[PDB]
Amino acid sequence: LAASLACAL
Repeated sequence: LAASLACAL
């Protein structure tokens, strides 16, 4: 989840 947020942004 954490990495997906960073990736998205």
